[PDB]
Amino acid sequence: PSGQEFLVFTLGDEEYGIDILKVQEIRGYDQVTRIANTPAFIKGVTNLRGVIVPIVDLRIKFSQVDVDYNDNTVVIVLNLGQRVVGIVVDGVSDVLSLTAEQIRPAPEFAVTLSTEYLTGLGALGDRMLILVNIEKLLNSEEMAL
Amino acid sequence: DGIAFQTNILALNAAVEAARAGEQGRGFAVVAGEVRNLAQRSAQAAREIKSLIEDSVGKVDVGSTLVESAGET
Amino acid sequence: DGIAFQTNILALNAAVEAARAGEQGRGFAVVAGEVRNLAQRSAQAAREIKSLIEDSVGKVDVGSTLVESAGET
Amino acid sequence: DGIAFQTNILALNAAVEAARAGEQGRGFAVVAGEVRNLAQRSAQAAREIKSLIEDSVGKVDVGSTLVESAGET
Amino acid sequence: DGIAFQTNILALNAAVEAARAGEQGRGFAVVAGEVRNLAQRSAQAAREIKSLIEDSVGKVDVGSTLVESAGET
Amino acid sequence: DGIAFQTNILALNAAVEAARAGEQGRGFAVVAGEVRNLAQRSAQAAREIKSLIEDSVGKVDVGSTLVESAGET
Amino acid sequence: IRVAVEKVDQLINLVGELVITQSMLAQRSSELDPVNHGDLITSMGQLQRNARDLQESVMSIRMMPMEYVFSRYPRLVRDLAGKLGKQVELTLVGSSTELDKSLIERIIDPLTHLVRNSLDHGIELPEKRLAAGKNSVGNLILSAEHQGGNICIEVTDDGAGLNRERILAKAASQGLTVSENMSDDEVAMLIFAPGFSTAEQVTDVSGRGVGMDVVKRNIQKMGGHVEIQSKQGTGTTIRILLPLTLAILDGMSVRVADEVFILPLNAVMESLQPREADLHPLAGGERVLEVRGEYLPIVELWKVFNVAGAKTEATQGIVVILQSGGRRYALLVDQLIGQHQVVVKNLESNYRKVPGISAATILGDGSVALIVDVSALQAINRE
Amino acid sequence: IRVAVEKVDQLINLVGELVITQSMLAQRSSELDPVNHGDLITSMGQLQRNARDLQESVMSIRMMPMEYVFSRYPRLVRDLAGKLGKQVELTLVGSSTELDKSLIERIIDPLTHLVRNSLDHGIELPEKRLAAGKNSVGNLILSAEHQGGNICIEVTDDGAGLNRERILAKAASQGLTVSENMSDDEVAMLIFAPGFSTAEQVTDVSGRGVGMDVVKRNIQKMGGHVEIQSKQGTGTTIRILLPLTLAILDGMSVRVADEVFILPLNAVMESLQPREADLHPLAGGERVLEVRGEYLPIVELWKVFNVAGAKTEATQGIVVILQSGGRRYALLVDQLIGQHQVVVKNLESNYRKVPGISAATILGDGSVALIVDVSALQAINRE
Repeated sequence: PSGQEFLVFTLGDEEYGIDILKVQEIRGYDQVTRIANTPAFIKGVTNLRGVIVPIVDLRIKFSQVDVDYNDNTVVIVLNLGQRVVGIVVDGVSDVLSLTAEQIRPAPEFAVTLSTEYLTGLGALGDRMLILVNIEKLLNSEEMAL
Repeated sequence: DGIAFQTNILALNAAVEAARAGEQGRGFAVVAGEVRNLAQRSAQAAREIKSLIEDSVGKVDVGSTLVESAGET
Repeated sequence: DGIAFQTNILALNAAVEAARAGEQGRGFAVVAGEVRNLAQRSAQAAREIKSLIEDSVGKVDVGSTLVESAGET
Repeated sequence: DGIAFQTNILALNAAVEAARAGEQGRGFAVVAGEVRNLAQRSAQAAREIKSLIEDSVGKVDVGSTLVESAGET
Repeated sequence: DGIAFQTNILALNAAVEAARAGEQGRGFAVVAGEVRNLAQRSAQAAREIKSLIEDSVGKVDVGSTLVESAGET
Repeated sequence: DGIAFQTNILALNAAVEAARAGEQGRGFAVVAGEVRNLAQRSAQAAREIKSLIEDSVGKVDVGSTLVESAGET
Repeated sequence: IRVAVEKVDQLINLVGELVITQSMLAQRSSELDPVNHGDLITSMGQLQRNARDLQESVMSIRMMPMEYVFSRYPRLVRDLAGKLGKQVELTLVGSSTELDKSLIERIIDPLTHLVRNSLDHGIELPEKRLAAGKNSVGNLILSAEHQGGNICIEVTDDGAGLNRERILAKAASQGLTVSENMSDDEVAMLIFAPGFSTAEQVTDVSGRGVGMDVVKRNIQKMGGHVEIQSKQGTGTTIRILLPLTLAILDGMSVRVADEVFILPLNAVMESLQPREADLHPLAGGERVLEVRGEYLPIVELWKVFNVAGAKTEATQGIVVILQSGGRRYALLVDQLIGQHQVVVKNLESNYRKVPGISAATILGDGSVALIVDVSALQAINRE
Repeated sequence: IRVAVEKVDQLINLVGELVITQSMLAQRSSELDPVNHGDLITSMGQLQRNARDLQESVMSIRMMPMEYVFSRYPRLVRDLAGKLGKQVELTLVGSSTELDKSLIERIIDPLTHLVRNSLDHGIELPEKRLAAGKNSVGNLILSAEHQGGNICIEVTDDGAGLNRERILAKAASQGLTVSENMSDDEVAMLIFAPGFSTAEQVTDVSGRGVGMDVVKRNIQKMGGHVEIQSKQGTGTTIRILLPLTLAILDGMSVRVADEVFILPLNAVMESLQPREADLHPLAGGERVLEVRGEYLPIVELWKVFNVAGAKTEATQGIVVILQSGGRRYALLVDQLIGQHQVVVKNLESNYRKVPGISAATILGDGSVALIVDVSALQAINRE
């Protein structure tokens, strides 16, 4: 198959990647506007150049113990259809082209977690980056209740 | 060093914009490669200045004991 | 200062490619401007370092005169 | 200063030709705009040098008066 | 000197744009040639004024050398 | 300061009543706006008096120290 | 010249963005503070003056005859009257009047409901009318009139009107408040109440929905005003008044701590500073405020919306009186920022099941202010 | 939705006032000098960016099909061809192309004149065509295409084309310039000349007038470009290019003293700094400038418009080469401000007998700049 390009980033002292085409902007994390009684995944909203963007907690979703504005300093702004949303992360590394051959199965035993959500591990020089299906994850997790 | 870091992060964003532009982005991508190279080089030059500052301040620390000796002799 | 000037030349080349790429080059022009601003910031910072170095050198010459005066007392 | 003024006018003429070439003149237009900026900067640089020469000539007049006073001393 | 060198680089870009416009770039080539000629002339003038400053500063050093030599006699 | 705050809230209540009475509320709305201004002036003037009181009782501390000093001198 | 609807709606969105951009420029200009204040104020005032004239021209372009709405009514009225066993004649006044194309699309659903209410409940049977002593044929009047930068659209029948004693008896039977202390205006407000205007059949919510609450909400989402005037045996007059606007709502802006809330200005009765004497801790553990010898429940804004208050239990805030149908309650806030007209922004996916807030708006440099549903907030209080 | 034309023309007038108000704000902001330059430039750039999108949207709203113009041509062409003894068939390309309603109302008179020129002078008699060895039936092609922010409208025939030798012989007979030194471009420019394109019958001036000067002026008052490409025996192609804009003219802005003049950009050939050697005082008392070995009359701007100069007879200004038909002349000015696109303002009652200025525009804080008529200015010089 044709090569696939990923934006590579850090969360919980581990390395992850997502689809390049769905990424709009990469910006520094600054204080989020809170709304009461919201599901734990949603931090709140922020304003980017006049536009209100939802901000979501990737750290709680992946069961990571990192602290809000202390240990996470970057927001990656993602667009799916008419929905724009920022994922909170430690930082961004580089853009990486991966062939399908160098994508290894995810180690996780939970069925749709290790297939539909986790695409696999990208192997570069025996270093692994966790490839995440952000489109499936946002469409499923936010609408499950 | 912060400006050099900001330049590298801007270059990373610029590379994605060049990729989106496709055929039209090809020359801009080559320029972005040099921007990455200069961002690294600027940081290296700044580090060479830090090494000279450390050596110079080391001379001030050596000089301070000599100045105290000059005060006594 | 040379690296900042070279970075300004990279910004000029990016601006020429942005102009030739038209509508698809609209983002390239913003990057070329921002890179030029980062170069301007680097150059201005370098001039302030040069001024502080020149003042520091003058203090070193005065310190040399003071120890010479002490040496003759 | 006179050369800078010729360059400044040449940039205006170049811009009209670039405008006539339209979409295919856009890269040439960037060069004309930058040259127009440089010509204006060059005139200011010439004025500052002329001001420094005027101060220097005044200092020589003071220096001449001082050496005559040294002759009377 | 940096403005003259930058103008020379701009002349190369103009010459390339004239080449990239081919048979419709002949008027661009005339402008590129004039800017290139102006850059050569400004660079020569910059060397002459800098050399004249070096000779003039040399005369100040010769004059100060005479004054100290008179002082220590 | 309290009466000024009450005047400010009463002006806000008056603005709602003016909005309710529509074309008959237009003159009353101007009156409410000026009453809102008078509340701001009253509060501002009260704070300027607080600043004067804070200086004045500090002058009494200084005066008390000077009078005490006059006693022991 | 004839154009697509989407293009002229996009022009409205763009001139909305221009107004937002102008506010952003004003906020930056105020922070920057330019030296020549009169020159700045004159320049900004000229820009604002041009912007208002430009908006008026865009709205003037969007004008379309009321005839497009009115023309469809005589066939609908005659067949519907025949279905319900009535004899009715229809009078249409002001068909030549002008209003926005989006208003023309949005007005048909509530106007049709009002027309059905006149042909059903309002206008009696022809024998029944003859027995009363009036003409056997009913009179239904739909009138449209230009009013002060708004259009006023009036539905009037010669019916039996709204029986006030029956409404009061239903209110008394449910124990809503004392019938003697209900005004004619409060009785008119009760008509639009969510629990008092219920449809017989249960079905999923719609803009084409049944009931007076749906009518009130449809008018609110045109930024309009609506009122009901009625006399027993004379008939009912309902007036709908529509500005030239987007989804903009007239509100009262309030804070508790730094948290910003918007109270709809049609649901605000009055506002006041409460004294310690008039604050009554009546039995059940729910505080009461006395206003004019009337006992109203008093609710703290931070507590009911589940947000962090500023640590003050001392009596020094401002209390705003709100009405849900015929029932008044008092809502206590730290500060009032006053009356404002605010563009209404969707809550979208995150807030799917939130009940007390129907919308949001954006203030200053990106601050979020939450638009309260007054009857839902009363429902949260009794939860 | 369908709307009045005057309202959408008013929206154009108002957004023109917005651009003027933005320019006034920019001039005052530049004088004021806010401390945070990047924040100011960003804010002003965002306002400008919104203003361009808003203008583009307003222009997109004003779009109507070219079918409204084109659909009237086949009856007109067939009857007109019949009157002139021709056999001609009409091809219409790009009827579904889109352009402004005011362009539609202003293109018909020059387009009709071009169509008459093809059916009269361009396409020969059917026997004459058969004798030439080409189809007896003429081909007339009207084509419209969308080109880079403009619409390009092209009138092409399979006629006899324009006879260059005959045009040169007429120019030589009047003594306009040497025939050898006239380029094909200069010959094409000569077609639109006011004294070379004259009507047979004398009557009062009109927008519906006869002659190529009227055609060029009608296009100029839409802000458009127009060119003529022609080959002897093949036919003539005339292209009219109309931009997405108001009554705006592309100009070159110049000063003599502080007096501001605008030279139409299409009539500017080139501009240069004269040297003393190339300035020749030839007999008759009229100065000549040599450009590329060609002698051109040189005229001082302050003298010919009767204004006070800056007291300078020394050579140090800039000379602009202007062409009237096939004749070039050189116009000497103190300074160039450069190429500018300027809104065209009416002179009105005061200046109704003024011959060399056709319009004015307003610059900065109320400065007046005068729009030169190049052919009229040549006529003033020879008065």
